[PDB]
Amino acid sequence: MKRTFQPSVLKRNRSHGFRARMATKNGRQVLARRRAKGRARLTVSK
Amino acid sequence: MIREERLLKVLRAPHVSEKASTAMEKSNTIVLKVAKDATKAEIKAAVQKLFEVEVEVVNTLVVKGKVKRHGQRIGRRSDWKKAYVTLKEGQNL
Amino acid sequence: AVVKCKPTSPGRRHVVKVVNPELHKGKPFAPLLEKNSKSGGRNNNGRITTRHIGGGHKQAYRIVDFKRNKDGIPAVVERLEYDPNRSANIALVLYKDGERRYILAPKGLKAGDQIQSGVDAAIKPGNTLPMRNIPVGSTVHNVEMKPGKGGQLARSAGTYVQIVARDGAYVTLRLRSGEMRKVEADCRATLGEVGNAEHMLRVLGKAGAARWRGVRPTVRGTAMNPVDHPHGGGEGRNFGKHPVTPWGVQTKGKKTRSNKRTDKFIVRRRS
Amino acid sequence: MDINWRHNQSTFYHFTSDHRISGWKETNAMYVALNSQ
RNA sequence: GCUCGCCGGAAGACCAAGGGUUCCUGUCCAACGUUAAUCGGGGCAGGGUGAGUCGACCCCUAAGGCGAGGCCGAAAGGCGUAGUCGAUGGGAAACAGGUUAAUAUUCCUGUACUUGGUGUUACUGCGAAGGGGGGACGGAGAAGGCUAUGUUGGCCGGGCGACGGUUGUCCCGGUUUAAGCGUGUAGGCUGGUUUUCCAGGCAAAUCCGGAAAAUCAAGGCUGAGGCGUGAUGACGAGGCACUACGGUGCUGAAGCAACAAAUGCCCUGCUUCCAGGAAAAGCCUCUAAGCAUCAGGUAACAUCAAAUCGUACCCCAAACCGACACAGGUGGUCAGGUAGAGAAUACCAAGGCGCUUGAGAGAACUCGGGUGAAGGAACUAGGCAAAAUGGUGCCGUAACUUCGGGAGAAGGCACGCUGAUAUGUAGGUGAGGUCCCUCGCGGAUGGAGCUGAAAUCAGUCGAAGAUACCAGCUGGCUGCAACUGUUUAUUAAAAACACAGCACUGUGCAAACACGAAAGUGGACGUAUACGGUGUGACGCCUGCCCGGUGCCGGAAGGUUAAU
RNA sequence: AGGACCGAACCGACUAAUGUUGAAAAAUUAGCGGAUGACUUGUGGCUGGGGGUGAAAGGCCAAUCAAACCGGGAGAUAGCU
Repeated sequence: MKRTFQPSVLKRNRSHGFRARMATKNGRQVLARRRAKGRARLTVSK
Repeated sequence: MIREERLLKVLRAPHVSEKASTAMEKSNTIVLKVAKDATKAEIKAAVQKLFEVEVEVVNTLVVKGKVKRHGQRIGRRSDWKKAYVTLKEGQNL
Repeated sequence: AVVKCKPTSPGRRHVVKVVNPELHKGKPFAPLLEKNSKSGGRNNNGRITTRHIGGGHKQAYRIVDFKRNKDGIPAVVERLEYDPNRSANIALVLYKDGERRYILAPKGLKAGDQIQSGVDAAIKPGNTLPMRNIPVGSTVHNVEMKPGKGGQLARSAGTYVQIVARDGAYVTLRLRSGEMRKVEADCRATLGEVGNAEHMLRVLGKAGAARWRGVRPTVRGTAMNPVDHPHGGGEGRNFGKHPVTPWGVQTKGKKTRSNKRTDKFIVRRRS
Repeated sequence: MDINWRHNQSTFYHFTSDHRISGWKETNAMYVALNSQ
């Protein structure tokens, strides 16, 4: 059956990637919480 | 021209294997590990000027590093670059 | 020429076509075409603002000359063409100085026919000229509402506007609505009536024909749940309410004009 | 194995399915309740 | 290794996405593998991915994103012009053969092609975020010409055969060759050329558009395939010499023709139909400012450059998405034989597999199937399930009907094999020869050869000739819904939703209406034959009475009536 | 010609049986509907929570939907167990 995760790298990055978190106020606050929690990978880039 | 300070840092090791060996003893090509940011003009110039031979053409691939592990600790090795340096008819090394 | 299709396969049983042998079978004139991307009924916020729109055939826009600015230069009608963006047909015309333009095609106008815009134009159907020079009681289409702006009244097929008065700087116009409106008399207008009247006689025949003009289905309000439409719910068919829009405003009677700026120009509302 | 066992015990903790008992177990409880009414 | 079975429009082959070393070799069997394991997609180590031509990057753009200024907004921020990004689309160029354990249009051999830089030489008006062309583009249908590919004959090499026969109307195998370059064909489109003039293409224009003449009747554009060359080369069934028996080298015959033939190519064509079918760059042209014995343009030759990243391997799956080595999901490409209308179906080729627990026994019972005396719905909520029907041709076919249907109504008959008509016909294709020449990829004649239905008559076999697989059960009365469609992903596919059609009502354009603190945007580059809302729901005959209540529309006299 | 007819791919999901600590958190097998269209599909884009989208089922919005998920107010409150 066709499950929910149908992967695509270009949609992974355009959607949840770094240049797209940095592109706005609230994604920068996301990166700030991931750095502050101290996190090995911030976004999902590769 | 390429400066000689750049041109010394490019070639890194001769690559020893059996594909390399049959490339030397069968098709004049010496195979050698180069700098990761080394272009084909740099490798050609560096073999022209550091082994004093005449290079016909260079073919460069980039080899991806293998994820090994020690104990239960993984790690990728490291990517390197391998240059197939096709020499002319007059060569030794 | 309207044609009833023979009833092979339902779906064709009730279709009436409006065929026109004088339309150009071929490609339109290219440098008066441009891209017309379809929207889906959705504004710059992405949201559906006008419902029921979407799909349909790909269409190219045709720059139709509504202004009719080339004054005094005659133009022969080169051909007539199908325009997908309108109810009427468009005539491709060729001015004497070698410029082609598309105009709305009036009623009698065929290929090889002289039209002429401007003040000293002859009064005959196809000639755009200001309404201080048109006689009272003449059918007139493609009417401007502000001088220099372009035609906006009576553009849809089979539609005309009658000039009934010339009191001063204004002409009283019986719009196709039935409404009497004052327009400034310097506004150009094209003589005759616009010419595909039989457009209203076609009957479409099946559901997919509506679909291919870009008209998605209309779910009626009473078939929904109360969260969706004010008509909603009820254990079999159940109306019981005064009929409203999906936003609660009364349909079936309730007047929704509020302008106050253009009420000066309305002599009598429609009836 | 321990991580997969904790997550695979954590599988039906936030479920919705009402005809299946505990999200997964098939039953006849729809007919039992429905016949009780 | 020999047999046996399974897939073969896939369970073969090649990719994209996705993964990321799973690829290949050596080595180990702890754990992983639903068992054992010497094996493995497991552990460990080593190796492996070679590009001017493939793809990305790059040039150009769609939807859409972002957006200097800007308009707007308590702040955050919204929208958006110039612009700038964004492929799933447009834009230069390589093919055959060989090779590795593992890469190959990348390496090697042979033969090519493309785009830029620079230099020389000959001629020369060049020049844009500007004008024109072009790129540039729908659905369906129909043939015609081809090819891939296949079949048969010829040729060449080999065999004459475990059991009757098999020197022949016999058996097995091979019969392959590309890009590029040259020619220009079956088609398809368009009249061509010269001169003058002009309110158009923001300016200019020799370009485009337009208006006059004059002359010629042809020119041009495009185009599959074939043919020639590439190629006296490669490949080639097989033999020969050594053989770490794994193979390794050497040598190597024929290498043709006929017919059939695509869903591929001519074809972005042609015919037709409404529902009227991207953009921008490369490309070709025109000039403006400027530069004008310079620069630049064109042509030939030479020379240099073409960087960077991807390239392993799986990819309908044990490697991706499904927690699993999961009976599920996953886009594109190639598509042989026989029978067949066919990409169905049966059996097969190439190729790949036998599904990572086995050995027995042959109880009840469960599951998947086969058959069944007599009866034949008596079962049951209900013919649920099963059984039955099932092909092609011809005959024949009712009520009712919107004249289309109903209709494949219903119901029948024929069907294999052999021989003759006819040493294979009708038809298709069509050589050599002959005739003419505007002479060749020509047309006329001619029929050799190949292919080849279908029908009748005669005979013969079986219980049965649509023999397997595949492949309608039919009829009568009636409710609802007109019809095709849509819907409760995961107990409801329906009479429900939709629908064409009808009506009412709003709406005069800065439209009503909707999203939006606003700007703005959709409505719509539309304009009342249009658009929005509401109900009803093809079609036919129709749609009666009630305005007291609630709503809406209209009226303005009087009563009451806020801020002030 | 056709929201035409029969029928594969392709899309679907009408019936039955199995399965129901499944091979599978919705499938398999045998039949079944559509199959040139209101079709189907790939790649990208847009719409967002009292909001979207809806040929309307209160359906769908990441195995979640009469108001998603995450985090916080938050140790809500619980005359109840």
